Formats: sequence, C-alpha cells, structure tokens
Amino acid sequence: KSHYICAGRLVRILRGPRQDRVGVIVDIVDANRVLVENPEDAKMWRHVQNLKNVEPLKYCVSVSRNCSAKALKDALASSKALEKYAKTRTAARVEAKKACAASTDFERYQLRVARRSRAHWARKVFDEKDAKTPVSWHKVALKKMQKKA
Amino acid sequence: KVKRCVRWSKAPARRSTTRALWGRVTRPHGNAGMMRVKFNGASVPASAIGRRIRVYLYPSQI
Amino acid sequence: VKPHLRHYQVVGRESPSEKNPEPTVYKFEVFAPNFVVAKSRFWRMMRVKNKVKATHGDVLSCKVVKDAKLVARNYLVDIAYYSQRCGYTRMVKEFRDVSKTGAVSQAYHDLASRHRARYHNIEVLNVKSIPDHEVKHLSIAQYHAPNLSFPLLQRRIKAARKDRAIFVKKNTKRAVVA
Amino acid sequence: AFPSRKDASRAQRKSAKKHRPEIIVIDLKDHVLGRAAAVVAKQLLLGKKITVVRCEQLNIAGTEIRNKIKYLQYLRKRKLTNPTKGPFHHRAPSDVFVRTVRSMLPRYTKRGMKALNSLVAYEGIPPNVVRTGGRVVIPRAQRHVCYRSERPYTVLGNMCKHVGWKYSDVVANLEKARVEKASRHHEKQAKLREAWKAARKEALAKMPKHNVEVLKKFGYA
Amino acid sequence: SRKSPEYTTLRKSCAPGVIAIILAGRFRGRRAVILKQLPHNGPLVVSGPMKYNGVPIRRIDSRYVIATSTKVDISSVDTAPITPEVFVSDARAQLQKKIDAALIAAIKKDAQGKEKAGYLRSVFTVKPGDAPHRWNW
RNA sequence: AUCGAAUCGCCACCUACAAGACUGGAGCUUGCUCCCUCGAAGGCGCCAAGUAUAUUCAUGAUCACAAGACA
RNA sequence: UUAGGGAUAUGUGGCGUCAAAACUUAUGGGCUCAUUCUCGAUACGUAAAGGGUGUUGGUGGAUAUCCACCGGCCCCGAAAAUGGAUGACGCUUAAGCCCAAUUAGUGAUUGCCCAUUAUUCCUUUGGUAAGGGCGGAAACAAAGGAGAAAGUGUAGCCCUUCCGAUGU
RNA sequence: GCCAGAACCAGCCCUACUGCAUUAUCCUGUCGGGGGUCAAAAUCCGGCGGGCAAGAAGUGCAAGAAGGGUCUUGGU
Ligand SMILES: NC[C@@H]1O[C@H](O[C@H]2[C@@H](O)[C@H](O[C@@H]3[C@@H](O)[C@H](N)C[C@H](N)[C@H]3O[C@H]3O[C@H](CO)[C@@H](O)[C@H](O)[C@H]3N)O[C@@H]2CO)[C@H](N)[C@@H](O)[C@@H]1O
Ligand SMILES: [Mg+2]
Ligand SMILES: [Mg+2]
Repeated sequence: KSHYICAGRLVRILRGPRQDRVGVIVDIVDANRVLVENPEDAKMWRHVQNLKNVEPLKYCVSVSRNCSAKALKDALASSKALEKYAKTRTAARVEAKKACAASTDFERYQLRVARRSRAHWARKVFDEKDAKTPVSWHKVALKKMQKKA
Repeated sequence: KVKRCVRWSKAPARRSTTRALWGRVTRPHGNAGMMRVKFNGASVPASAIGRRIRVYLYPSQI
Repeated sequence: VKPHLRHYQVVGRESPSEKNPEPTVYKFEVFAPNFVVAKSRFWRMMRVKNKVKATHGDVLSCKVVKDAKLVARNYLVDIAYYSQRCGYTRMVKEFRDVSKTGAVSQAYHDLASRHRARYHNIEVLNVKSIPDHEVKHLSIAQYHAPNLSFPLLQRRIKAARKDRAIFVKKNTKRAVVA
Repeated sequence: AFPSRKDASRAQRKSAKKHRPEIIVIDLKDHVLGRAAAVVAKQLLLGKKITVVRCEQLNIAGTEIRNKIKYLQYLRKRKLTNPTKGPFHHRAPSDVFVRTVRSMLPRYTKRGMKALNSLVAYEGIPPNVVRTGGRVVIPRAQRHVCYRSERPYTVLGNMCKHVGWKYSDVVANLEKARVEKASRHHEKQAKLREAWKAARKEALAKMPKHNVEVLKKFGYA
Repeated sequence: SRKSPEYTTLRKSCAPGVIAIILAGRFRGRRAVILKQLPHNGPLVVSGPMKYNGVPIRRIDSRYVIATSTKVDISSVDTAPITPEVFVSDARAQLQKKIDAALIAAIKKDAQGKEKAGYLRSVFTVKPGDAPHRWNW
C-alpha cells in the first residue's frame, strides 16, 4: 500500500544530484514540494525537493511540521528509522550499484567467478535432485520411456 | 571480387571479398549520445545507412 | 526550480541641479531577472510618478536582497496587470512558497496562465509573508492542517537519464534496445 | 513466401543451420497508437527488424465515438474518377498500425521501403511468435504513464470492428485459447521454477565462502 | 632531455607491473602484464605470461592497451633491449622462460596473488549489454 | 556447387497473465501500525565442467573484416 | 547578403516520426476535452455581433449560502458545389495554449541542431595596394639541386604582407 | 614518388583548476502578542542583546602561465 507524504515520512531521492539519498520530510510546501532534511548525511541539508523526485518509504518518524533541526536528529535516533531502512533489500540494491559503479576490472572478475561458482553448484545440485524426482525435460522423457522400453 | 587487402602475401587466409572503410569519432552530436565520425580520405557509402558500424576501444586513453 | 526573478533594491535620485541643489532619493523594490531590467523598471517609475528621466538620472544603488531561511510561508503578492480591455486590474492572490522571490515568480506564472499577462504588463506591490490564520482562500488554507498526509498517486517515474531505455522486456528491468 | 528449391538445395549443399535474424518483438497491449508508432518508425529506420504483436489492444486517446468518426472522415476520401486507384482504407488494427508507421517513414524512397518491410505487425500473438523469446514493451508509450487516467481512451480493436474489420471475434477466440493454453503451461514448470530457486539457495553454503561475501557486496545473494 | 632514451611521455597508468588488456592485434582481449617500456619513447613490452594466457614477450604500444588499477609489483629481470625484436629462436625461447618463471615467482608472493593468476587467464570481451565508457579499470 | 563474403546473445528457468487511484499478506485508529518472502534484478554466458601450485599457446614479429564463427 | 575549399561558432527557425537536434529534457508552474471539412497549433497571412448552470481565476456587495460585474481557455453562433489537408502521420502525464528554465533551492558562465553570415586556417584572383631582394658574398669537376629578368600585362623577376571578390 | 599506425615539435581551436568585492527586508538569542492544538512547536508581529547563514549565496567583477583536438595547419 502507498505511503503518504506527511511530516516525518522518509523519502529517497529519485534522480537529482543525489539519486539515492534518504531524507525526512520536515514540512510540506504545497501540492508538489516539500522540505527534506536528513541530519545524518552531509549532502542532505534542509533543501526543497519536488515531489516528482521523491519516493516515500514505509518509515515515518514522529516529528512535527517545520521542526527545529535538532529535534529532528532526536526524532530519527529514537525511531531507528535509518537502521531499519539499512537492512531492507531495496537499500541493499542501492549500495550494490555503488560497488558496480566503482568496480575495477579485477573486482568485476571476482563477481564473475563468484557467479560462475554459484551457477556451477546450483546446476549440480539440480542434477543430483533430478535423478531422484524426474522434473526436468531430460528426466521426464526418460522416465516415460524406460517404463515401456 | 576478391580485391587486395592487407597481409595479402603474409596471411593468405584473410583474403576475402570483405572490405572495410575506416574513420575516427570526431565529436559528440546532440544530447542523446550520438557521435560525429569522419572516414579516412573519403565518406562512408550511403548504402551503409542503417547498417552495422563497429567502433573500437583503441586509441586508448585510460 | 530556484526561481527566475530576483529581489532588487534599486536606490536612485534625480540629479544635483541648480534649480534643485539637493534632490530626493527614492527607494524601489523590483522583481527582475537581472539588474539591467531592474534599473529600467526603476526609471520607468521615476518617469510616471516623479517626472524624472534616466538621462537626468543617478542610480545610487542596485543590489539584490537575499532571501531568508527556506520555510513554508504564505505570501500576499498584491499584484496588478494591464489588459487592453479593462485596463489596470489589481488582484491580491495569496500563495504558498518557501521564499519571497519565489512567491512573486509563481504570481508571474499564473498571471500568465489564468489571465495571459506578460512581464512588462505587470506591477508587483507589497509582497509579505502572512500567518496561517489570515489566509482567506481554502485552496491555500488547506495546507495549514497539522496532519495533511496525502499519497503520491498517478505518477511518472522516469529513468535517470543514464539508464533510460527504448525497449524493455514487459515484466522485466532489461533493455533489449537501448 | 516459402523458400524455393534453389533456396532449399543450397541449405542442403552447405548444411545450413536453422537461422533466425535478430528480431525485436513488441507487445503493444495498452500503448499509445502514435507514440509507439514513432518509436517503431525510428528503430526500423536504424536497421532493426521488428515484429509487432497484439495490435487490437492499441489505444487512441478520446471517446470511441470520436476516433471512429475520424476514421470515417478518412474513409470519405477516395479518388472520385477511379476509386481503384484511390486511397486504400485498411480496417485491421494490424493494418492501421502499419499505415501509421508508414506515414512516419520516407515512404517514397528505397530506404523507407526497406524499413517498412522490416515491420510485420500481427494482431493477437500468432503461434510462430509465442515461443520465440520474451516480448518487449515501450515504457515511454504505455497509456498508464502517457494518458491522464480520468480521460477516456479507445481500444483499437473496438474502433476498427465498427468501421469494417470482420475478424474481431476470430481474434478474440484465438487469444482466449492462447491464455488458457499458456496458463496451463505456466502451472507446469512451477515445480521447475521452484526447483532451481531452491537449488540456487542451496548452492550457497555448498560453494566457498570467499566467493559469497563478494557475491553479497554486489548484492547478488 | 627529449633525445635521452629515458625520455618517456607514457601515461602514469601504464607502469611496470600493471595488468593490461590487449584490445587489438593477435592476442586481443587477453590480460598481459606490462614489463617495461623500450628506449627512445618506444613501445611497451608485455609478457602474458605464456603459462597463463598464451601471450609471449611482445611489443605493443600504449594506445592499444587499457591499463587497469591492478598491479602485481614485479621487480624482475630487464635484459630485453630493443634488439631481441629484430629481423622461435633459441635466444628468444630462453629469454621467454627466464622472464616467464620470474613472473609466476612474483605473481604468487603477491597478497591475493592466486586471485590475480586467474585474472590473467580470463578474456575481456564486450558483452551485448555493457558500457565500457562508465567503468573504472 | 558455384560461394569468398556483410551479420557477432545463448536458453525445454525469459518466452503466462492482468494492474498502475496499485500489484506480498493482514489489522483498524483509513493513515498508520504489524508480519516474512522486506515488495528496485528471468536465468545464464564473458576461457580449468569451476576458484584449486594445471599442462599447450610465440616467428601471425606493433593497428588493419575476428586470419576465428556448432556457444 | 554571395571568389574556390575546410574547422569552429552563430543568426532566423527549430528539437515525436518524416528530418539534423530534448534516444518524447527538467529533479518548472498553470490552463484546456472539442461526436461526420472532424479542438488546437510557426508572425506577415485573407469571421463578427451575441450567448453558455462547461471549467478556471478576479473584483465589489451582502446573510457556509446567495447577488451584481470582469478576465483566460473551451463550446454555440459557424451553410456550398473532384477526395483533402496545423505540410503529413499523429498528439490529449501534449507532440496544444500562456509563462519560464538548462541538467536544477547543488554550491553561479555557454542544453544542441542547422547557413554562400561571423572568426580563423589554405588556395586563387584583382588592387588608389604597401614593403624587401636584384654590383651573382666566398666556395664547389665527373665517376645537396636549380633559379635570380630594374619588371603594366606571361608558364606572372623572386619573396613577404594587407584588403576586396555575387550581379541584369 | 604507395597505404596505414604511433611518437614528438610548433601553431591554433576545446574544456578542467578561482579570486576580489557584496550581504541586514538577513542570522541568532531570549521577554512580550499572536496563533493553532489533545496539550505546543511553528507560520506572524514587536522590544534590545549579540552577530560570519560563510562548494554560504545560483549576486557584481573575474586576470586561476594545463588534460583533449588537429584525416581542424606546418614540420621531423
Ligand atoms: N564519379 C565517377 C567515378 O569516380 C570514382 O572516384 C570516386 C571515389 O571513389 C573517389 O574517392 C576517392 C577514393 O577512391 C579513395 N579511397 C580516396 C580518395 N582520396 C577519394 O577521392 C576523393 O579525395 C581526393 C581529394 O583531393 C580527390 O582526388 C577526389 O576527387 C575525391 N573524390 O572520388 C570519386 C567520388 O566522386 C572513380 N574515378 C570512378 O569510379 C569514376 O570515375
Ligand atoms: Mg535577399
Ligand atoms: Mg552582361
């Protein structure tokens, strides 16, 4: 279910000069702009974001409208909203591109030998479970063959 | 016809009907990532419009 | 969008004549794109109010006015505009913006849409941040509710200009072309 | 066009593997008619081979009565002297789309005829197109991002059935029979789709752990 | 100083020890290690080593090489002048193996040095969906 | 059988289907709280059949259509 | 505003396809729905009076509701003789109208596309053209080379420099 | 006296790296009078106490003696 724009609602910036940074709505200007501040991040000082560039998250600190910029740092510390976000899967996809957009050619090789490992293991586990149950196409056709040939 | 390529005497296995025209990317063209290339000493044939052009990684800068 | 108009305080004066050995110095608030427009709107108003020309003219100052802390305020942009039929209509037009120079910019963008009036056919008077309990229209007064809470429905989430595509794979985040 | 015996003996003298060219197949369900046609008219002219599918599901903005009148104003045009030499008025949604693409091409040169014969434009999904790869989509033309949802729209298969196009019900029984068939195929292999993902979670901890915290740095766990 | 043989104008990324990508020539897409640069602003000289990817001691220039961040820190023998490469001879077959085995000696004493020996056997190709203009190397 | 060619991503995991005023599941204070599958990846492929002291590669000599092309 | 050619940058006009450019830009604001010559849309350039409880702003009165006015877009007013034209397709989370930006409340410059224009680099040609050199400096065989004319005009005496160039 | 590649000079054309001034209708501090709320923080107005909002401002001027072009010139 969609998450409403309210004072305290954590938004992630979509495609500004920030592109991935989370921020807390501290005031709503009108039908298309809010004030966004995250004291934990350096680039996230109290600025004005258009609501076409925000993405509301499921987390919402209990803070009031037009906060005092020091009770905001108190509000997201007691709520632990930044740490609950930091273990979601969508936040892991944000920090994963930051490795891909900073990877050297050697650690792109390490990702390729990691994926070819897991792929080699998942296809030999799939081998030694398809001998027991005839699931795959090689094993359905041979099971419906040896029973009458 | 099989006209004469490079390494005609040194490598007679690359003797082909295949030809090739060469060029350099000179500058970008617009905001959308198109390039403005010039071929060496001539122009690209107009038969090539819509057909495959390969751009390379050499001369290298990094 | 960090607005297109700037708050210039143009200070000027007629000239030290021998008729008038010490003339009156005038202050003028103008919202202009730059200071060359801002000086000329000043000498427009010196001509149509004080019979002073720019030729017999001194601009003592033309400096910008910095804004404020960015806080959501309510602005009364008391604004006037000229149409050929029913000339010099004056409206009041309360707005809702973070800065004073942005509030006048919004006034120039809906004197342009609601009424089709351009920059030089608009004069702007007395822009002031007013409190919540003085806002009269309910289309601005509806934002003073302490528990607003609306959803962003019916959106246009576009890609980030570095990963935009032409053909993606119908249920999939791929890119078969571009 | 079936291949002739000159084109069949050379695929036996030379042992020709079965070849398929690189063909992009667009699923045009819920697309803007002229925004999809302009994306396609540029890609075809950049040398893309494009099969277009499900043209009876294209959308045109406005009331169905509005877009049906605009076709009937188009059908009002005919060469009065000899209408066999006139504008030919195609009624199929698959042929409305070929026209709308063609009117965005340089139609009267050979480069614009080589690009209009690169487009195929079926309606429904025919049996040769079904199992040839995942369909693609044009996300800048998809009616849920391009039309304001309060405004009416018009399905092209419904505008065209009331101006001609006597095969509306044939397409509706060929696509009812497909989604019944393709949902029987998809309840099948659900113990093959779950077989791999319970083997790709089991491949972890059966693989060395120094290749897993590089597989968790890039988020591929 | 420009007429001196120690005058180079070569990039700071194409240092000795830097693992390269060949991009052209016979052994394109392979990963070879940069040994040194020939005098009078000469071309680079890369060995593979041949034990890993099949690239011998060969001349290549800087503009046909992507030099990456990964070094192996060679301090090996440099007795490869501008004249073993002049008009396999048993000299070049001996000069190969004497520098070949000095590479694997220096590959393995590197920290994460077995990961780099496998890195030299892989092949760089351009996949149908990847962007080499947005990559760090 | 002329025929040398241009093309350079494979899959019996995509190749089913709707939806965008929603589309993980529920609560009731209906905009917030709560649950795990955490709601932003179709899998592979990119040079040991798989991350481990394993064994060919030159002389095709410094770019040239990749001199290869059954994945 | 125009010698024969390049490179860069512009102007008028543009950037959904035709058709180069916003691979349909913004992390800008409003307004608009129109059902048989089919809303609208590049000036010059070839429908009015009047009407609307369509929508969107304003102004002045009065007791959450009425009253008089004024504006924007849209509709009505609005009927012709080959089939027909915002140039065509189309567009309606505009690809329409009015404002505004330039990669976006991030930290200051110029988004980019097109000329017989502009800047600059070559070559030609003509000047109310402007300067220099022209007393062979020495020296030099075959088995470093040739030229050097006191000149309107040449295959121009040889160099250097500057400006112009279309036309019945 | 043919075709390519790199190198290095010079010239010319690109783009990186920024200083000087200016803030005040402004920043901050508390006591008011005002607001709304479940209570109160804010918007707002006013006293005199301090001030530097400091890659701080999209405000005025900028002189910061390069990395890339040159099948955009000549040369070795
Ligand atoms: N149009 C007639 C044809 O012209 C042909 O030549 C055509 C082209 O092949 C030729 O292009 C050649 C190209 O072959 C070769 N690869 C390089 C050469 N530089 C190009 O020539 C081009 O560049 C130089 C610049 O001064 C000029 O000599 C030439 O006029 C110009 N066309 O120039 C002509 C383009 O109009 C052949 N002579 C022949 O097929 C026939 O005569
Ligand atoms: Mg004229
Ligand atoms: Mg004459």
